[PDB]
Amino acid sequence: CVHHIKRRDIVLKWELGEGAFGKVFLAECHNLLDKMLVAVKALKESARQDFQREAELLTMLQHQHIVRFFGVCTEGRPLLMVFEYMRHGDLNRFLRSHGPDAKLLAGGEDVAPGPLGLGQLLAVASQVAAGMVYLAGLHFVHRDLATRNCLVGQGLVVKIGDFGMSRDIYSTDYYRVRTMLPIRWMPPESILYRKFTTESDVWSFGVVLWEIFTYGKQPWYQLSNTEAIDCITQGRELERPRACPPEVYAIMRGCWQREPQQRHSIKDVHARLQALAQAHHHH
Ligand SMILES: O=C(O)c1cc2c(-c3cccc4ccccc34)nccc2n1Cc1noc(-c2ccccc2)n1
Ligand SMILES: [Cl-]
Repeated sequence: CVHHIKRRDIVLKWELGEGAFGKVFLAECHNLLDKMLVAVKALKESARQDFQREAELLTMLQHQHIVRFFGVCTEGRPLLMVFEYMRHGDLNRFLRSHGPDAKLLAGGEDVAPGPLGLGQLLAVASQVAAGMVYLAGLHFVHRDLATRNCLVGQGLVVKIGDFGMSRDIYSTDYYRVRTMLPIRWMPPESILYRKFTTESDVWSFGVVLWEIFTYGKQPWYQLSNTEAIDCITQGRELERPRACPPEVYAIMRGCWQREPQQRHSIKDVHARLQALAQAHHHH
């Protein structure tokens, strides 16, 4: 069911990054019905089994807020996976680039440098929630939802992926125990017993909300991985960000209920973020 692309149509431009399993390139692609920019993942490695499984999954996950997969290229080696190109890169760097120090960090020609406002922060939040509502419905558990696993494209379009580049670029966001876990986004049951569910993803979503309203700060930045593990298991909650309205904090607190069945459903979270976004559109 996977779509196939001819290797002659893929025109490599430059390596964007390197994951453990592959290399990512910025490329030019002809006929995706004509010089369209794409993100091509080239497989390093048996693994031909994993490549097929992933390609079939990516072929099935099609949504407005899920990074677009356009197909594979089995004609030769390396094996290629073609995805849409999102100009603004990962959402953590984007938030960091459009925060309190945006004027200092901006290039001469950059358009209206300055922090993103409430409406924008809410527009990003609502779109991430929408992509998570889709996954929940398909009984799909992300496991690594964080701003680094989100992409931004022109016109503040925000989409969810799961990147191997994110594990490299943001290696500090993972803890070894070899399985690298994103402990700072995980609820206690996941840290304690590796219990990943839609309810652990809604917890991660609350942590993602905190990242949006702190403009990219690391959850528990003041703490070491072991101090963060004990804070999370003890039941400590992330302090309200200064840029965070109280009602948005109530949403986070909904996502962080100690018991997984007590946590707010992603649909309710989405409906509320959309309601707030809608109430600030003209003001
Ligand atoms: O390292 C990778 O695996 C990778 C990087 C990609 C980028 C990227 C481009 C420019 C700058 C970046 C900086 C930070 C992170 C990402 C980028 N853009 C697109 C795809 C990218 N992939 C392949 C991929 N692996 O899983 C997915 C995927 C998609 C849809 C649903 C679920 C999962 N896509
Ligand atoms: Cl509050």
